[PDB]
Amino acid sequence: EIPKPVAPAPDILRCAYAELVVTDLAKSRNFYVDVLGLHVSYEDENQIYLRSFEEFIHHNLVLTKGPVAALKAMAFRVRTPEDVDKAEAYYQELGCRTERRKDGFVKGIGDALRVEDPLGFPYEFFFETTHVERLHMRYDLYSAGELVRLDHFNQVTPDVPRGRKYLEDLGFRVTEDIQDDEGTTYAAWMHRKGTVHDTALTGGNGPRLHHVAFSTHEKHNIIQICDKMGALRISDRIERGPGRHGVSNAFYLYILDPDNHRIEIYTQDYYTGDPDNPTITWNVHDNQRRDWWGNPVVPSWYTEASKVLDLDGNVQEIIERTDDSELEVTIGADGFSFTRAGDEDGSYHGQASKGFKLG
Amino acid sequence: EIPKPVAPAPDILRCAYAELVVTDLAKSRNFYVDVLGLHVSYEDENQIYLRSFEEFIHHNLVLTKGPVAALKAMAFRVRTPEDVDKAEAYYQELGCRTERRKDGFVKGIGDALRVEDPLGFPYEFFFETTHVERLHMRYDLYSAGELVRLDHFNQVTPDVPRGRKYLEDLGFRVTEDIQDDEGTTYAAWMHRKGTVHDTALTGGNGPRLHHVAFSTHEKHNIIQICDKMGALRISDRIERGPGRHGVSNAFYLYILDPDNHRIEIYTQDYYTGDPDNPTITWNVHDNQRRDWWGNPVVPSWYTEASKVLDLDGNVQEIIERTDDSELEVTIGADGFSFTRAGDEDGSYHGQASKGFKLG
Amino acid sequence: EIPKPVAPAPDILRCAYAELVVTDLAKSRNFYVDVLGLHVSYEDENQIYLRSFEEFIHHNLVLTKGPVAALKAMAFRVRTPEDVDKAEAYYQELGCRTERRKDGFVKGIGDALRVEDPLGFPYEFFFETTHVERLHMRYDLYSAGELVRLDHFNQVTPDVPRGRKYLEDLGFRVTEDIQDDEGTTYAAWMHRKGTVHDTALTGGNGPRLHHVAFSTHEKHNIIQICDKMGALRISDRIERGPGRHGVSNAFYLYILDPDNHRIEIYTQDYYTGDPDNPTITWNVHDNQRRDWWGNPVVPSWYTEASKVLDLDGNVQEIIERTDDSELEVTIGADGFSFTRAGDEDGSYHGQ
Amino acid sequence: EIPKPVAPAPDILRCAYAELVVTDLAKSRNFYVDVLGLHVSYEDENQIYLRSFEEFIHHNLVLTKGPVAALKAMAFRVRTPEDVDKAEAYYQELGCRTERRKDGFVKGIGDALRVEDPLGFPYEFFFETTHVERLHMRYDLYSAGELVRLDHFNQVTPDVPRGRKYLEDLGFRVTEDIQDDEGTTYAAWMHRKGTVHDTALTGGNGPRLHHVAFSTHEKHNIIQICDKMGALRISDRIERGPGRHGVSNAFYLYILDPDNHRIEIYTQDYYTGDPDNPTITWNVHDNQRRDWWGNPVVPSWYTEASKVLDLDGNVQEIIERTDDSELEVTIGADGFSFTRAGDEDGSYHGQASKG
Ligand SMILES: O=[N+]([O-])c1ccc(O)c(O)c1
Ligand SMILES: O=[N+]([O-])c1ccc(O)c(O)c1
Ligand SMILES: O=[N+]([O-])c1ccc(O)c(O)c1
Ligand SMILES: [Ca+2]
Ligand SMILES: [Cl-]
Ligand SMILES: [Co+2]
Ligand SMILES: [Co+2]
Ligand SMILES: [Co+2]
Ligand SMILES: [Co+2]
Repeated sequence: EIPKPVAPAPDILRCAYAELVVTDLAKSRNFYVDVLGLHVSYEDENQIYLRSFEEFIHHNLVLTKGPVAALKAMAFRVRTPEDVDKAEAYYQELGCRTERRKDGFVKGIGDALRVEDPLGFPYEFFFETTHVERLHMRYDLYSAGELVRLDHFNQVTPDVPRGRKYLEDLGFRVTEDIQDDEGTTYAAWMHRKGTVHDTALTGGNGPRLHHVAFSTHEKHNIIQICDKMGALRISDRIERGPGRHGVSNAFYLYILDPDNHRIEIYTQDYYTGDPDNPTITWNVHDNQRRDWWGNPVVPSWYTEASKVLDLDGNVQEIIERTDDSELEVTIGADGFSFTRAGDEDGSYHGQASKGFKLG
Repeated sequence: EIPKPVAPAPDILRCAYAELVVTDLAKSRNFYVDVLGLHVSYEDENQIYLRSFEEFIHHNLVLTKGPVAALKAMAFRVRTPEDVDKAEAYYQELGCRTERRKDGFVKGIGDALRVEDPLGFPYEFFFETTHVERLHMRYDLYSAGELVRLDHFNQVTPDVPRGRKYLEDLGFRVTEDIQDDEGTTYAAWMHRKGTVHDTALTGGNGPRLHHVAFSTHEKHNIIQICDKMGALRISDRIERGPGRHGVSNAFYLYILDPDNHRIEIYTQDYYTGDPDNPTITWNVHDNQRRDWWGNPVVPSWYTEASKVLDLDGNVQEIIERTDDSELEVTIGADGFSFTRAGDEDGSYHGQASKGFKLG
Repeated sequence: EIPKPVAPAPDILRCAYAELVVTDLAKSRNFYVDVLGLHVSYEDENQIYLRSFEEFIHHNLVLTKGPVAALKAMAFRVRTPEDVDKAEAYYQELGCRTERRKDGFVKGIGDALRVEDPLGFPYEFFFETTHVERLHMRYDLYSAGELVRLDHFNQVTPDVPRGRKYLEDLGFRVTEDIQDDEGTTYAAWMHRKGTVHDTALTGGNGPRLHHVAFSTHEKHNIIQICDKMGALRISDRIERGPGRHGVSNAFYLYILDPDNHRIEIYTQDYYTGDPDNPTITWNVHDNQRRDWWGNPVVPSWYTEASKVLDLDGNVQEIIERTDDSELEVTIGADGFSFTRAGDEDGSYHGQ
Repeated sequence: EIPKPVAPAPDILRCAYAELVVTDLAKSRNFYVDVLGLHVSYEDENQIYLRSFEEFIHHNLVLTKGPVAALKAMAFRVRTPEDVDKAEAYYQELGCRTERRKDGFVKGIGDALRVEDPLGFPYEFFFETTHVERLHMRYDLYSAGELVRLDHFNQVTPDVPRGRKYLEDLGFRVTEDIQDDEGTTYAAWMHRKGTVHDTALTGGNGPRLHHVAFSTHEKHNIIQICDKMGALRISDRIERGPGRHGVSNAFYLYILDPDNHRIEIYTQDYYTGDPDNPTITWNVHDNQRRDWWGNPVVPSWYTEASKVLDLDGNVQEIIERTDDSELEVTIGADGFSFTRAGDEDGSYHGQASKG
């Protein structure tokens, strides 16, 4: 029911940056710069512009001081200047609100288009950006937990197939998904850049931003972030992990910033650039689908997510999911999951894996 | 309570091997050889003799077929032939039942003394052992999850201070422990070889064997064990982890063998060989003491452990712990844990960390 | 001076496989399967088809028994079936010899075009391929040295600018190169898939195949290959490395198969998918350009490379490079390199 | 030739610290703290006291400003205060010069004995030391190249068998050595703490200090040290490696400090604490003995080493080795090495491996 426009989709390269509204800029800076080691491209009393170790565009993360913590924009780089025009025509044909600024919404971005998309998310499309020193060989700066790239976003939306169809028309290709035997979709992952995803849809009340993910080189870099958070006595901000994902096969960690924005650290997924890249569908009851080692998924992972803003900076109203809840069908009192399909040994009924119930 | 003998203690080098009784030898072989990659020194219809990658003594693990799965012996190597005589005299003075076999209890061990120690555990002391090819540079054999050394044992016993004093008199030095502000010791770690430990006491009903631990070279090796267990669809046999320990600072994983004997994989603890090595005491309510990252300790970790045998091969009767339960005081109904001492934020009252409760 | 065809270029996805002729198939199998741990997709008495851990197409490497060890085909996957037609029209316009087999040249590949390209290299273009089990989560099979993807080829050719322009016309984008102040190009790296390269041109006598490269997940996997080669007492087959590259920033190792085909093991280069990806030019005298740690490049790495075959299976005649030699200008008797530009300390002259 | 004293040997725990005389304290600080990330226990205008990540004794390295760069002391910790007395009586009986100071020679060490040992090296034995914060869990400080422990020293000495017998009587156990088929010993490694070594003897003109070695947790930490040195454009201070050793099986790297004092970064050797630990002897012509991957050993690694000082602070005179030279027999003009014993293929005649 989101129609395919007659207008051609913009050619999207990759996820490029997020703008997050934060309430205390100094506390946020401590987290992203001092704890996580991201590199400052620009900062003032109002905003902090941050990039990963291997980035050459101006930034991967913009922290903007504001009254209500929320996602303000998730930005995708398009292939040419003309693709911004294509994005504008595309979303206008969808009847979405758009705003076009020839000199950008944030520093280091040129001609850019922001839109309130059909799922209620603030997307940005841009080509022009200020190139900065690519720090990829600055091993004099390299931290034991170095974040090397922006990898993806993850969005919470009530109707996954509706959103997926819309993203496929935009050019994103589905790589993996989670479904049940009676036709409910719980989550889908989709890419432009040849990794498992650039964005992903997680079934839930929405629009909300589930997380932004950065990559490391190696698994030990993710271990170090955990170790460093323990040393800083902020282990309570480690939400979930570390682990190996089923979907994507990446090694992962989820942590929470000072405003509870969720950040994933992620490494070593696989190549998806071929157009007949085999899709993988997982059963929602498979306890190795999210954590391959069977570790239980914390309920906050399923329930909590950041607000998103519309183009005036007001919070988007949330619409409730009516399809089945992943939490409820897997780890709730009526849930279940299995280690081996069909085997009662290693299956969990009315609780999570490993001997825990919901707190 | 356990008196210091007048007889000199044996000079103990290190933990050397454990003999575990298993119910199905083939299934147990599949676990230790095919899944974990231990190296077969000898086997027959009744026993499998296994060693780690860097070992030169005959074995680190003996699997013995029997009717009831149990620990049959935890074995420590002593410095000289004469230390076996010292051991016999020492335990005889302690009023303990002992058995001496000039040609060993298991193949590849010579003159050996087994004892029913004052905590009810079957200890063996030996010097003589058949040397085998040390595989430390056999990289043609090296597995992605290679177990390189035997590291320690961990024993469940109801009265930790009683056992701790006895082990200190035997020459083990306590490196770390867990206590509360009311005089209760929950656990202690003690060594001879200059690592955090060779054995350890965990407060609980006993005597029972909590685990046997093997080490890997690096953290990624432990990750690979998890990943392989996922691939073999036996993730339900991963009990707890992987993680970073608070006590010991080691990276760790706990898995369960076919008879539910617990095995820990462990790496990168610190040097303790100096006689005034600083002893570290953690508070039992510190939520970073067991898992540095704050991840909850599954209840089975506190409640489940292996039976131990007496010298006749009969199961030792279990004596109930009357001191406070670590489980109860941290994750139980009236339990409490903190992330930062004296901060309510990041504390847990009557449940586990990260959003979980006891199943 | 290779003219751009008016015919549209095929849309190339990536490097996909190489077909190497080997003289002793069993010896070759020992190296690629037992030492290196590649996964068998098919074998018989004449060929072995091998793939890396994360591959879903039929193979990344075909070993074919033949009388003379050589590269028989370096194969690139194209985006659609129609791109094979585009490739045929493109190379035909270039005046190249071509051969189309609607049922493929090797097993597991369908409609395929092979060509003797303008640099004398046997290129293949195909879309159709038999999908196989993607082993990316088969950690029960995973080796301590596991090879997880095919990453790139490297080609020895006498005139780098000439080849570079030809590959740019084909849609490859240069990511890094090596030049001097006099204006000589010694090497160039170029990509389609968004890594530092899918192929690369090394200045030298050619056409010859310098190496085929596979990636690992982590640096320790490369270390393990070395360690295993020591344990197998074949450390003499370790040619160069392990190291960190300057160009590409990748951790690397070069080893030699039983017919002296050079295999690179490679990991952790960077993303190049943006069309304005900044191009990095290194000076040929910078001693950190090839090995970032300043370790010397053994002369064999510059002088040795594999023969390539024409479409009849005969060895391609070789053309001598007339441009300056990177070996000669860096480690030859009149060569030099520096650690810090302009500093005699940490410089090497004739050495 | 060096007699075994009647007096009991001291019970030596491990190598504990080295005192290095350096010429420019600021440059040495930049290397050891800024490049390598060692932790400052104490510093003033004359000395920098440094320790590794997991250490609790006051320091593993003392950098002392002086006119001539050299080893001033290689220190071993002993098990009890009474073992310093035992050390003293032992070295007096050996006829060695000794000097004992109840309040130590450097800050952070108490009662200490220093000796000019029978091979001409300045050994210190102590028990008493000031405990400091053990940083083993301070992951807020942890560097990508973090040095976690002091592992060993390596000493250059002309007659290895002579030295080996002496260290053995002192309680060190030989774990590995290098010999040839003609009765010559080229190197030996020996331990107290249950690793491959606490010190080692390399055949060569001496006494000289070959290197001091620090451990990392993992192989990637050593790789990061190389990468950082490249980024700082000081790759010319990487001498050798990184590699896998044959002897010891450890992953390694050799780098040079501003006074050319050689530092090794080392990780993942094996447990040697059993008294019948099997000794491993390598042939000197085995090209996998030093670098398991057969990478060539640069001649500077065999020829260059640091001066050592006597108890008065003067440089020890160097005695020339007359036994065969490892450099000459493996990579010199008449040198030879093999990959596979008895196989001509993969052997090197009169030159180093790998072209
Ligand atoms: O398996 N899932 O839990 C996944 C897989 C990949 C992701 O990036 C993620 O956020 C969740
Ligand atoms: O730095 N060069 O020596 C390089 C860089 C990347 C490569 O894949 C290579 O084969 C050589
Ligand atoms: O094998 N050798 O070259 C070795 C082995 C261990 C060492 O610590 C060393 O400095 C050299
Ligand atoms: Ca209390
Ligand atoms: Cl624990
Ligand atoms: Co994600
Ligand atoms: Co343990
Ligand atoms: Co290459
Ligand atoms: Co050394």
